[PDB]
Amino acid sequence: VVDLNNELKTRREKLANLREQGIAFPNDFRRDHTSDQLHAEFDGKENEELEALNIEVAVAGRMMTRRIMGKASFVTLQDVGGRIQLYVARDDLPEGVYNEQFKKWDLGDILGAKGKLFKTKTGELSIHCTELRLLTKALRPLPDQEARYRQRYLDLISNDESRNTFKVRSQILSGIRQFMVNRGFMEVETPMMQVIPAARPFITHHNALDLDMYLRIAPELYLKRLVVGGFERVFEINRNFRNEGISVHNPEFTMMELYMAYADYKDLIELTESLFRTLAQDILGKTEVTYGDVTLDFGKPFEKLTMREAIKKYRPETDMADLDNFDSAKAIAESIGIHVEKSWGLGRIVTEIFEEVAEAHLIQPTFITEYPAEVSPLARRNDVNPEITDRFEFFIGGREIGNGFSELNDAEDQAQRFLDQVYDEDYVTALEHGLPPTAGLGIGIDRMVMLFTNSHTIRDVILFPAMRP
Amino acid sequence: VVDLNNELKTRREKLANLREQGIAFPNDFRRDHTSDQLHAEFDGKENEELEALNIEVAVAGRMMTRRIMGKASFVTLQDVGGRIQLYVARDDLPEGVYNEQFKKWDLGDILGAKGKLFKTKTGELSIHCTELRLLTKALRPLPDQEARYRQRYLDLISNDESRNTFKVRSQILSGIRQFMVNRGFMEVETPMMQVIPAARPFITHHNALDLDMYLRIAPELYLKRLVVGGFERVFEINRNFRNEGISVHNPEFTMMELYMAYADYKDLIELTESLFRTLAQDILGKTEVTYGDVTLDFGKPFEKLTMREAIKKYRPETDMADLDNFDSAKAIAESIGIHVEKSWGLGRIVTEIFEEVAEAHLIQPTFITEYPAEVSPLARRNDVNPEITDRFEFFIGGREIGNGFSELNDAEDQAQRFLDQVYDEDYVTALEHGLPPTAGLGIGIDRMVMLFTNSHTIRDVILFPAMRP
Repeated sequence: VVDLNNELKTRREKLANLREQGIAFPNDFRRDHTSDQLHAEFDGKENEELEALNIEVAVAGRMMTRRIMGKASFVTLQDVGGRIQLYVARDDLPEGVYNEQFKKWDLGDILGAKGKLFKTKTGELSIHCTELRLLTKALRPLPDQEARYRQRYLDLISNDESRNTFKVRSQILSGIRQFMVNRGFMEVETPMMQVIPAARPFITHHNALDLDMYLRIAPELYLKRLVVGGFERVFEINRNFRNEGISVHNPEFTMMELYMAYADYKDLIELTESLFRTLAQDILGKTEVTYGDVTLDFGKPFEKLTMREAIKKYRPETDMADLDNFDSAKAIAESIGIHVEKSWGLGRIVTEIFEEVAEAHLIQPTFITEYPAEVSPLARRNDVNPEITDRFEFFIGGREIGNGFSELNDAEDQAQRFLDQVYDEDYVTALEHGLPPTAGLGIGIDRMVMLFTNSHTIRDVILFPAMRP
Repeated sequence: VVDLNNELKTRREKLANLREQGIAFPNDFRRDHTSDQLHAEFDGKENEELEALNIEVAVAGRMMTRRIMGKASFVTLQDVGGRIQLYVARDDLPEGVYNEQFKKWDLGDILGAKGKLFKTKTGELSIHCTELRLLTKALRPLPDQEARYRQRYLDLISNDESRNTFKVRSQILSGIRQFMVNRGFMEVETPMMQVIPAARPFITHHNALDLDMYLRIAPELYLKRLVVGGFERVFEINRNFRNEGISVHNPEFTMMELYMAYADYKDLIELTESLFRTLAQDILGKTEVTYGDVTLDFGKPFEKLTMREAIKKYRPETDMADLDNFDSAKAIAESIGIHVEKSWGLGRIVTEIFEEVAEAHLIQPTFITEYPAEVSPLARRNDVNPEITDRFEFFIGGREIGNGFSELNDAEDQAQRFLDQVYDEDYVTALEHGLPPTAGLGIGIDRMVMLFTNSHTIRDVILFPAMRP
């Protein structure tokens, strides 16, 4: 509506005026109370004690609602911790400000107010203002559902949903850090640019060294070098980059890899559990957490299932014996509607079948273990049965939330596998110097946040998701 | 020496053997004590109580020193928390392991040992081993001063200096986080890739959006959008990228920008103080900290000086009146050996003079304030005297450690300045929606770490500095 176009005319003019009058953008006002502080400490006292205590306060915020009742007014201010009602009254206020100023201010303006606190007829706490003034002139007025992403600030002003999501995103991160730190872990910062990296790479170039670098897709190898070097309990929460498309998938998401010496994946499985269950318990309180059509329960121990067990559980009609023989597995793959490429060996047919049949039903928090060697990266072969490897994938809401291994510290085998998929020479060399047996944890922070704040898209948890120009 | 080349022959063979015998890389051994734990809880008990308490322990680590006294041996193991002595004795140990195994292991091998703890003749705590075994075979032997950077793991194994530096680097970071969090701050994660950025840019390309992105040199603008949006106290400790050369200057260093609404640079100056003084106090204990030829004192309040004051203090012969007039300042610049380029106006000549004359002598922790408008970025002009701006630079050891402003929240002025140095349209738009008066803090984490661990080069504080290929 062209309504807003006049708003730009008026407000822009009002400011050219403020420049004539004084400092247009004063930075000298200092508050001392935020809505929530006031609420949590005064919300339960009737007028009486307020009248006695005579507690005067100072607040600052943005002007959301203004009800001009002639010579008295009710304005509601919004700061970082919520909303507080202000009683603006011409005679209690300095002379000439209520009419020649307050009334010429707009909604959206950043104001400061000092006065005695009380409560009105309808029951809301308010501040009888003996002082009130404009701090910043809002040149523009207050605010598909993608604009909510293009100008997150506008979003954070409007939606309490978002401001709560993000406020909690932080609460979670610092939560993870301290939980790990309690268990003798040390966070570390490794390179973001490597010279050697299954995903696409953000390739860049260094000027003063004419050498093409890569944005990390994971800090796995650098972290293990630290274990070799002796830091036996380290982790790193930070950005990883995957050069693909933005699936409302984000080009740069936050991951947490952590490593622990003298332990195996099972020990991480148990750590992962206690992590999710302590964060939900301290940050959200309820052990069951509503998430869309479903309710997630971190109260009861997570489900533990091998990939073999999973397939049988969700495709009950599978005569398992068929999976132990290539041809019967090929036919079990096809009859479920699976395009069996020529290269695929028993291990991939089966894992693929798991993906089709049971991955999506893993709604409750669940660990799937024993993945075939084939479909495995630098996966540590199981001693008793080398057909499978010592790794687990963590699942919540049908999504991959976690990862975990018993790290392959067998240099010669590692090396063979690098050449296998074609190679960090220095890594192998590091292994050759000796990496203690170690377990590695992998966690997608973003998805964990979604499953804790109820968000149902990654964009709802990244303050500035990449937008298509 | 070709000595090491045989080591590769022997050790590599020994392993081909271990494969014949069993699991070459067992991941089933579990310890339960680390050197330091043992030390800090047993270092002060004479043999007697050990003999009574009969405390049995389990440790794992790397084999540093082995003294083979025929049928008894003294091995010193190195884990994450230090060194513990082990008493390996053939008869107390299982049959056939002391001779057919222990003696065939090399230094550098990762071992596990279980036994009762005691103390020897020379006074060191030790573990009489009833169990001992090889966990990982060190295929390669134990370790200019740049190799210390090329294979940091080797470095961390050898130098206790480094292992202490880094252990503390962490201690500092988490220290900063909690200090800020105590003062109602919320950490946040903003983009690493922007479409628009005085330094050189790491330019990359996105595939699925044929648009060239830039690695951030600072998250300033994204952080302020959050203040506009209402997060009035936020900060972000993370990587920034400057595409220049690696001056033993690192292509990717860690920075901390934080913003606080309803406050000015002076409030940050005081925050910066309490930050450095509380971290040094809790993390290092001593309020004075030795650093090279000099002793840094965080005990006595930092020095506060304007750029004007600084110049007079270190170039006492400057008749200040000369700086208030271009020509006398041009001549004062030249006679100090300064190449006055044709574009330079009074403001830059002077600031430049400060750089030459007094920056390097700022050894004790010092704040320099009131920088000319000219040499200033999007700097908020001072109301009383607009010739200067409301910003400060923090200095320690002659280095720029900090930064601080009273943020320019004047959209029209901001915009003028973007076009001035040529421009984020959306930023200005954000400002137009209203940014409360706010103060911004800038800190180079790496340098702060150097000045806390005694390190004298950035490479000494970055686990994997960029190396020239």
